[PDB]
Amino acid sequence: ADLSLQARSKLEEASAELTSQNMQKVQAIGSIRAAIGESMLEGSSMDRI
Amino acid sequence: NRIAILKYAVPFSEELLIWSDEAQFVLTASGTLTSKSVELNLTTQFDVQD
Amino acid sequence: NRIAILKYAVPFSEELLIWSDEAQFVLTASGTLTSKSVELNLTTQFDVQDRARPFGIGRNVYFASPRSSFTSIHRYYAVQDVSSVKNAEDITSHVPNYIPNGVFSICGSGTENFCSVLSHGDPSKIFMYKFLYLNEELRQQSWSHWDFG
Amino acid sequence: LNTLGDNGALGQAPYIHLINRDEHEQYYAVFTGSGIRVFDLSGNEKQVRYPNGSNYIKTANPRNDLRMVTVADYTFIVNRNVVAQKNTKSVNLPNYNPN
Amino acid sequence: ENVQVLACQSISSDMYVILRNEFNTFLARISFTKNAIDLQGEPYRAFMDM
Repeated sequence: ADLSLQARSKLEEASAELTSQNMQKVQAIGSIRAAIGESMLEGSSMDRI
Repeated sequence: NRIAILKYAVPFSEELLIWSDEAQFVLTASGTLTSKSVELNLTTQFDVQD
Repeated sequence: NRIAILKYAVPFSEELLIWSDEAQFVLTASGTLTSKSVELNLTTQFDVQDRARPFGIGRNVYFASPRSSFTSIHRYYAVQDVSSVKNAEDITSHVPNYIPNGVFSICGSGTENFCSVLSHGDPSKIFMYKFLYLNEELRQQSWSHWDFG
Repeated sequence: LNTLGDNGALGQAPYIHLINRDEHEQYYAVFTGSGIRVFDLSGNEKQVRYPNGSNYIKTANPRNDLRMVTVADYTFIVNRNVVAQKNTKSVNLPNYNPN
Repeated sequence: ENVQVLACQSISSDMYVILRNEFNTFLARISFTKNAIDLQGEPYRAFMDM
């Protein structure tokens, strides 16, 4: 029963890491969306990056 | 220091001009606009009308 | 903000010039082109036409702008400092009504300092344009034609 | 080029803004005091339909009160007089007692 | 006389102006080309205003 609770703890540690990694994602993706929009270039290549 | 309403704005390229009755402004960012680097300066004082 | 189709592109090292009707562009990257940093800027607004064949002898590019009749040749000087692009000035101001109309080629020599415009409006004549550029100052420009028979 | 219409076809004091989308599509968005008319540069009139009502264009002096920007395909229009208003009775959850 | 100019708007090479008579409203263009004639035929680029 200890390890079962410990499994839940590792689930929470992974869950907390995913949110923390997700915070950096939306900042990083959001920042790139800013420059592609202002790049006035558009196209498939900018959708790719 | 003077409550000036904004009437005209002309975007060029890397600078936006804000024109208010007796004070004029330039909105330039450098790199991306981004809010953090938005910037605004009081350039000229000439009179514009409605 | 204006759907401009792309007709002419003149490659230079460092910059590529894109020439839509009513809008002109420069494709400069710095370092490698490397997709990420490819960049593009709206330099000039002068008018080019579908049959305005541009042939760039050096830093500057000559293109014929057809009128109703008697086209007038135009010159645009692509300057590395994109700050001083100014516009494309006419080179047949002193000699309009001269070139017949339908121009199918513009050829020149950078070393010999001339460009020849030959038009199917009058097939026989080769319209010579001889220039002498001295440190970006136009010393002399002459328009004349060669009749082979 | 083609005549647009009668003398009173346009407004007494209309707001007219040329549209340049393409080398083939070019227009003139002239605003009557009430309503819109849109002619091609060839003079042909392209009919306008007002879904989602109008009552935004209707203005005593459209010359002073209309500000427009023509993007690639379509134009955004502001009536200077009309005051923007928050939409009440569109709440996300009506009450939603949290506890 | 009695003609009101509602709007003059310019494309890069020529300007299209719509003007109102006391009977009608017309669309017409003013072309700024250096020498070219406006219409086919037209011996010498006549200035007839319509």
